[PDB]
Amino acid sequence: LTYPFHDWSQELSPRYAQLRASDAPVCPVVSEGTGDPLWLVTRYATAVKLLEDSRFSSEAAQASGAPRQSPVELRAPGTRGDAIAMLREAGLRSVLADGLGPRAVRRHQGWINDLAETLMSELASREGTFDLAADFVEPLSSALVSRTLLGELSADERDLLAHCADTGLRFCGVTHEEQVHAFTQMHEFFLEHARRLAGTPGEHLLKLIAEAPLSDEALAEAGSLLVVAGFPTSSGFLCGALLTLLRHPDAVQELHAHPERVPSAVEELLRYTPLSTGSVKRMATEDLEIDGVRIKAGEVVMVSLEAVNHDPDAFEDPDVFRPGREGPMHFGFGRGRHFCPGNRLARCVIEATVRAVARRPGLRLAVAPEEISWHEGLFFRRPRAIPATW
Ligand code: HEM
Ligand SMILES: O=C1N[C@@H](Cc2c[nH]c3ccc(F)cc23)C(=O)N2CCC[C@@H]12
Ligand SMILES: O=C1N[C@@H](Cc2c[nH]c3ccc(F)cc23)C(=O)N2CCC[C@@H]12
Ligand SMILES: [Ca+2]
Repeated sequence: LTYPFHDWSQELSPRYAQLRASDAPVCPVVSEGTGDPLWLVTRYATAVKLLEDSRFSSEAAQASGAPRQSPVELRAPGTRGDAIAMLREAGLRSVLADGLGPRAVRRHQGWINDLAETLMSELASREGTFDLAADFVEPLSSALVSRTLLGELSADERDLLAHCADTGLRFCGVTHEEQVHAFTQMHEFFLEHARRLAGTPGEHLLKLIAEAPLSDEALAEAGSLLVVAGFPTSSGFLCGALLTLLRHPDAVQELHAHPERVPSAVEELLRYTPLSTGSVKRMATEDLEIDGVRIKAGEVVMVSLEAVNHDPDAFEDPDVFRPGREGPMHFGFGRGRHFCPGNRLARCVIEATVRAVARRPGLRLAVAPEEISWHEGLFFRRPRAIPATW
């Protein structure tokens, strides 16, 4: 069985449920991209055990030379590629909390909600249809990255970074050397500009890092991290969440009537809406055992968050979008020590988007869901456009 399963749209591959129901708690696959053997976990209970055992190491699975699911290493050649580790290493946990935590949300939620309303209001004033991907998600996610993470970017700089992320974070669709060069271009951009970006107005995280008590190569790796972790993820997820909402007008109607139910809908979108077409992954740093299956030192085990989020043993009717369902914690931000530190800002922008939609009932797709076209091969699913109208 080769990996990934080429399920580039919101329709999850049937392989995930087939492995979930199989008689083994971990299943062998082979990387289509490298030929590397890998282990794959699809059950919630097993995923909790793996992701909360620190002897399964994320950094070891990211290291140059690890068995891997990507066709190329996710780093500019000659660089370390372990930015968030390096930053927590140098003693910046405090600064990451300031730039990503509840205080950052308090600083930014005002303009984020103003911008979501402004973008939706301009679309509502247009005669004709519009594109929720290009006209709502792209400006909102670009503003999030610029104001809270990198600093003010020109349009051309934003486009270059967006292109680098779409070219480098891929299972297929580009040559290996094009994929590698995307990381080289991004790194060389931040070698030239990361310090410049820190010296602009704002409280964006890259400034906070650059002002804390770092070499240009380290600051450049911080910039590349914020692009790959913050830009295609937020844009892919907001696009997918809008598709989910547009396909559930009864749910939107309930949020319109009961705005206090929006936070529950945000959490259910994170469970229900698929994002990555690959898996979180960890290297066994010694011989380990998971639900009876031996994992030798150096072997890499992946967890599909999509598969876990749709596990019927965890969630009753897992394929139903049900805000306010009462089951366990979703896996949309992961689990354990590597739980997405962007979760506060992500939840902020997701909530701003849900509220903007819930205030304007009647918003609908201008084509059929099957006429939606998907970028093929991205790590993080994204439709090419979302034609919509009132
Ligand atoms: C402001 C935007 C975001 C920022 C700055 C951000 C930042 C990060 C960083 C730095 C990590 C690495 C943590 C580590 O390896 O210890 C991470 C992990 C993660 N992020 Fe985000 N993120 C953002 C948005 C998102 C979104 C929108 C999603 C999902 C919808 C998401 C899902 C995840 C997941 C699942 C992980 C865990 C990966 C793993 O366990 O290996 N992130 N994020
Ligand atoms: O910091 C990291 N953590 C893990 C998981 C992760 C978080 N965000 C991501 C965005 C793209 C991607 F391919 C992987 C990740 C990982 O694999 N990393 C390589 C690139 C960023 C790095
Ligand atoms: O496809 C991928 N997924 C991440 C882990 C992950 C799963 N779901 C996510 C949602 C958001 C995010 F930022 C990261 C992930 C990861 O390690 N990769 C290495 C190569 C493919 C990439
Ligand atoms: Ca190796």
